[PDB]
Amino acid sequence: GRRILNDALRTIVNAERRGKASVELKPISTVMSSFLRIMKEKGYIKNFQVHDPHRVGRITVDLQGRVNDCKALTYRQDVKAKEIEEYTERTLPTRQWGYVVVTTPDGILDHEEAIKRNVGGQVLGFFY
Amino acid sequence: PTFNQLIRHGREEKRRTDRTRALDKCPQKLGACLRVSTRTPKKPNSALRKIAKVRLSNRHDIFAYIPGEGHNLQEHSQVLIRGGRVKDLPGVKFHCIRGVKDLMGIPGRRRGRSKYGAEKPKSI
RNA sequence: GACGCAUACCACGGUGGGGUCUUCGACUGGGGUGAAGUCGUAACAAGGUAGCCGUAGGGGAACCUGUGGCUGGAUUAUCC
RNA sequence: GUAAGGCGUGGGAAUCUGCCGAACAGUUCGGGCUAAAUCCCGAAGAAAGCUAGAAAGCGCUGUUUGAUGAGCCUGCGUAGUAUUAGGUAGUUGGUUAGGUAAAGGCUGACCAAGCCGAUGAUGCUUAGCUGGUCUUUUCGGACGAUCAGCCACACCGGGACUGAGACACGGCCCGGACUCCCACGGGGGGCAGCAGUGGGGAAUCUUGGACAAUGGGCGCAAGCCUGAUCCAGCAAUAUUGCGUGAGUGAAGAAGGGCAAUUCCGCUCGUAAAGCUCUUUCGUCGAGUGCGCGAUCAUGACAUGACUCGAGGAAGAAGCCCCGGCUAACUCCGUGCCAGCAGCCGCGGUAAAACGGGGGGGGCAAGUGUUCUUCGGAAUGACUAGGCGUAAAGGGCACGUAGGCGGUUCAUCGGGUUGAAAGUGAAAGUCGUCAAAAAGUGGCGGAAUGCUUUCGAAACCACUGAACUUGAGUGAGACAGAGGAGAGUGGAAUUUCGUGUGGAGGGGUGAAAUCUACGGAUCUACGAAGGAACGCCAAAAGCGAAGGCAGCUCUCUGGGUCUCUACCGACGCUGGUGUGCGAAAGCAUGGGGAGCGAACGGGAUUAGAUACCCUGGUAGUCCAUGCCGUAAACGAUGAGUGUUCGCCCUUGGUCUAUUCUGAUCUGGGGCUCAGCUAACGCGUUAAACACUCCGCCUGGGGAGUACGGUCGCAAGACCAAAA
RNA sequence: UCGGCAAAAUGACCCCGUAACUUCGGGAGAAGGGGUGCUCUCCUAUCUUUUGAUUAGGAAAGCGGCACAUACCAGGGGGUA
Ligand SMILES: [K+]
Ligand SMILES: [K+]
Ligand SMILES: [K+]
Ligand SMILES: [K+]
Ligand SMILES: [K+]
Ligand SMILES: [K+]
Ligand SMILES: [K+]
Ligand SMILES: [K+]
Ligand SMILES: [K+]
Ligand SMILES: [K+]
Ligand SMILES: [K+]
Ligand SMILES: [K+]
Ligand SMILES: [K+]
Ligand SMILES: [Mg+2]
Ligand SMILES: [Mg+2]
Ligand SMILES: [Mg+2]
Ligand SMILES: [Mg+2]
Ligand SMILES: [Mg+2]
Ligand SMILES: [Mg+2]
Ligand SMILES: [Mg+2]
Ligand SMILES: [Mg+2]
Ligand SMILES: [Mg+2]
Ligand SMILES: [Mg+2]
Ligand SMILES: [Mg+2]
Ligand SMILES: [Mg+2]
Ligand SMILES: [Mg+2]
Ligand SMILES: [Mg+2]
Ligand SMILES: [Mg+2]
Ligand SMILES: [Mg+2]
Ligand SMILES: [Mg+2]
Ligand SMILES: [Mg+2]
Ligand SMILES: [Mg+2]
Ligand SMILES: [Mg+2]
Ligand SMILES: [Mg+2]
Ligand SMILES: [Mg+2]
Ligand SMILES: [Mg+2]
Ligand SMILES: [Mg+2]
Ligand SMILES: [Mg+2]
Ligand SMILES: [Mg+2]
Ligand SMILES: [Mg+2]
Ligand SMILES: [Mg+2]
Ligand SMILES: [Mg+2]
Ligand SMILES: [Mg+2]
Ligand SMILES: [Mg+2]
Ligand SMILES: [Mg+2]
Ligand SMILES: [Mg+2]
Ligand SMILES: [Mg+2]
Ligand SMILES: [Mg+2]
Ligand SMILES: [Mg+2]
Ligand SMILES: [Mg+2]
Ligand SMILES: [Mg+2]
Ligand SMILES: [Mg+2]
Ligand SMILES: [Mg+2]
Ligand SMILES: [Mg+2]
Ligand SMILES: [Mg+2]
Ligand SMILES: [Mg+2]
Ligand SMILES: [Mg+2]
Ligand SMILES: [Mg+2]
Ligand SMILES: [Mg+2]
Ligand SMILES: [Mg+2]
Ligand SMILES: [Mg+2]
Ligand SMILES: [Mg+2]
Ligand SMILES: [Mg+2]
Ligand SMILES: [Mg+2]
Ligand SMILES: [Mg+2]
Ligand SMILES: [Mg+2]
Repeated sequence: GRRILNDALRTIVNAERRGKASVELKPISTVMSSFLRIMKEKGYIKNFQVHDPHRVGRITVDLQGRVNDCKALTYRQDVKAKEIEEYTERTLPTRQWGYVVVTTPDGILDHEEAIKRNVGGQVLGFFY
Repeated sequence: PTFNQLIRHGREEKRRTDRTRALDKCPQKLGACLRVSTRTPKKPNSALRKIAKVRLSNRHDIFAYIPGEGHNLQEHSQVLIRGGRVKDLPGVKFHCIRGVKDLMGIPGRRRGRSKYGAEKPKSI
């Protein structure tokens, strides 16, 4: 589901730079909504709603004008819990702001939370 | 290229020809003079540059420049040859080293004189 | 343990082909460079016949000519 | 030498293991080598005895073990080259015997036809591998020399013997080349051990001392061996080392250089000399040495070091550079000469650039020059680049491998992830302290990895049940120069015929060739024939591209719209391959109006192998094959998702409210953004992102040479180097 | 010697192996090599009209000689105009 995740994150970025209030995402997945929950918690989007997640899912996102770039990795990238911080140093362009989203056995988490819980996994992407 | 293309077919290096192939990755090579002559420079320069045709110890034939003013070279004189081309003269890619073997140094030279084999003048 | 000049294997040596390189060669080509020599003036301007591509033929030499294509040419108040 | 029988890393089973540690049992009797035995043979059960000097101390044998090594196997990782595409025939497997300490085509026989290879076998070239070394904001590149681990080799080939262990550097046998003796019958040798010598080379050291230390062999020890090692010698080869003084000094001495010849005229220059102080390093003379390396004892180094004394700034500064890049300027000489030069460039009478004087700058016991590596070089771009006009989109597709690609629920535990254990040799890198003063060590960290065990379950993979948004079908409506076949139409050109008619026509800038009184051009009617289809008609339409235009019919490919229809991720891209592919050209047979390479003639011109005119062959057309290239161009690969609008237009559908809106579908124009070296692009992007393929890496040489494949040829494709 | 004229040589079958070039048919028996007799014993078959032993082919072990296509018969081959 890497392609549709990158499609949705790019749709958000593109309508963000048009100054829009909301976007519609389709197709969606549970990975997409977990990425959006992490983005909403860090304040990059206002709110999001999931419609019909078990038949034909679409997501409405509420925008605020706060995200510069959201990217999904299109390749497999493993990271260990002791490896997360140096990866995030090399992956965020500012090396200060933004978050790397990791799929872990404890769930989909931002990179600081995954360091705190001492759990590694697969990098989904990042936003800043 | 894509990452898959780089996996299949990597990146080659830039291709650049050797400057001094006849030295055979040695710093110097001994030689014997075959013909001592002069050659005129490429325009816009104009002179009579003293060169020597030298057969090297690895049986390579080169043209080497004789630096400084005046020399004692003849046919069948031993010269030690170092790299370094002369920009006036195409096909001359080497230099003769002054003060070693048969090519004498230049006494009376006073400045920059270790490039011309000249000793320090003793103070009296 | 011999031992047999008994069989097998097998180095060197002999011999015939392959695979892959290499020395030399009468002669005959090509390229690069140069002060100035000979012949012309092909291209750059519509460069004096717009130029170029593939292909074909023709010519001291640049080149010329057909054929399809291109504009990477200039000029030139649409008209049942 | 070796490109995987090696090496790095992790495992395994089918083996052996002298000396060393620890148990148990034995160690009996004959014979042989001139003499004997711990030598050799025989019998039991395997053996072997010595020592009352080593009498319960060694040694041997058999059986169980620990430890250490060795053999064997294996997963993963580890060059270039496709201008090398097939390789193998004990080869791949099976059975049965043999061989081995041990699995095994290890090999005899028999049986089967396998095995390896486009995820690159085989061929060719190069190369020992690793820890590591140099460089570098991480990555990489070059190297694999010292030192350590593994492997291979020992003059070149081939063998085995002895042995716990070798197919053995200073062992044996055989063959070969070279070489030294020979009394001439024949023998002998192998520095890639340490020194050393010739030779090659730009270039690389003493034919040293001691076993004092550490390590090793033999011996119960005493000891003996040890060119292992330790330590001296030679070499600025390297190293963040130390020294060549510290102060003072104006006759601002002499002398040198420059100068309207300015301020002691400016400067060398407080520089020197002189005067006072201190003597590191080196020099010279002595003295203790269980100072220390070594201890029970033993010291090569050691003519050292240490300590004390003598002495006198004494013995110790160069090399490059000064036009710009790049810190540092004047005089004289020279006169495109002599010369300089890393690059750009200097020199032709006032040269800061050449050479000398004077002064100055940078480094400094060094400093320049050459070679070589990395950096700067984002100049092969993973980090981190590109392909409209600069190098670079394949002519266009289809498809193999490969790469990439929707949703939910459930299961699982291969990847992933957490912890533990094992391993990751030492040295080196990093941290830290102590030591030391150009020198050492300890403890950590790192070693990003692999194996095993036990957790987790989100993601990837795999399994099962489902979904419909991407793809594909159906039904119903359509549009179209899409393709192939078979028919048919008229205009015009040329030729021919028949009336009427009589002087030219044609052609140029001007002419002429040509054609015409055998009657042309012109005019009416007719005939023949080939090719192309006016108007419609174009920023229209269709096709993957190349391309496709009169009309009718047959057969046929694709596309669009609508659906409360089906189906259920069946998708995208695509190396190697396959197909299609303007025009010209080729082959065979037809056809031939017009046009027209070649060619003939007429002109122009200095010439005119051209441009202009006049004839005109191949060709252009058809049928069937070949070729496979174009400025095959949007100079823009295919696909997917997203991004403010306005004006047109192709083909549908819906809603209409009488004239328009809406939504798909392609085709155009303009534009907000954004992008762009600039020009410009802009929902049909060159925007914001992504997947997959092709291609580029300064110019010329060159799309050339060579080779292979293909073609009847013409040639085409892949495509270098000096 | 004008010239390998003449002569000599090669010669059969089975098996291995076969180049340049090519009009893809060839070249080709290219070239170059090995074996060949007899006895015994197995194996196979001969589509054995005396099938519990006879012929043909192949393995394997032996035997004799200078010599096993023993006489007779029976290609010389290659390169290049
Ligand atoms: K010089
Ligand atoms: K042409
Ligand atoms: K090792
Ligand atoms: K050897
Ligand atoms: K010793
Ligand atoms: K030096
Ligand atoms: K002194
Ligand atoms: K496809
Ligand atoms: K179309
Ligand atoms: K279509
Ligand atoms: K249409
Ligand atoms: K525009
Ligand atoms: K789009
Ligand atoms: Mg022209
Ligand atoms: Mg011209
Ligand atoms: Mg032009
Ligand atoms: Mg290969
Ligand atoms: Mg080697
Ligand atoms: Mg290596
Ligand atoms: Mg030797
Ligand atoms: Mg032994
Ligand atoms: Mg043995
Ligand atoms: Mg030796
Ligand atoms: Mg030696
Ligand atoms: Mg020498
Ligand atoms: Mg010892
Ligand atoms: Mg002992
Ligand atoms: Mg020694
Ligand atoms: Mg130093
Ligand atoms: Mg001293
Ligand atoms: Mg002394
Ligand atoms: Mg002592
Ligand atoms: Mg000493
Ligand atoms: Mg300066
Ligand atoms: Mg002057
Ligand atoms: Mg300079
Ligand atoms: Mg000067
Ligand atoms: Mg780089
Ligand atoms: Mg860099
Ligand atoms: Mg990149
Ligand atoms: Mg670039
Ligand atoms: Mg591109
Ligand atoms: Mg294209
Ligand atoms: Mg192109
Ligand atoms: Mg699930
Ligand atoms: Mg798992
Ligand atoms: Mg270590
Ligand atoms: Mg250390
Ligand atoms: Mg340390
Ligand atoms: Mg044609
Ligand atoms: Mg014809
Ligand atoms: Mg003419
Ligand atoms: Mg003409
Ligand atoms: Mg004509
Ligand atoms: Mg092309
Ligand atoms: Mg075209
Ligand atoms: Mg419409
Ligand atoms: Mg549109
Ligand atoms: Mg661009
Ligand atoms: Mg493509
Ligand atoms: Mg070509
Ligand atoms: Mg060729
Ligand atoms: Mg004759
Ligand atoms: Mg004859
Ligand atoms: Mg005869
Ligand atoms: Mg028989």
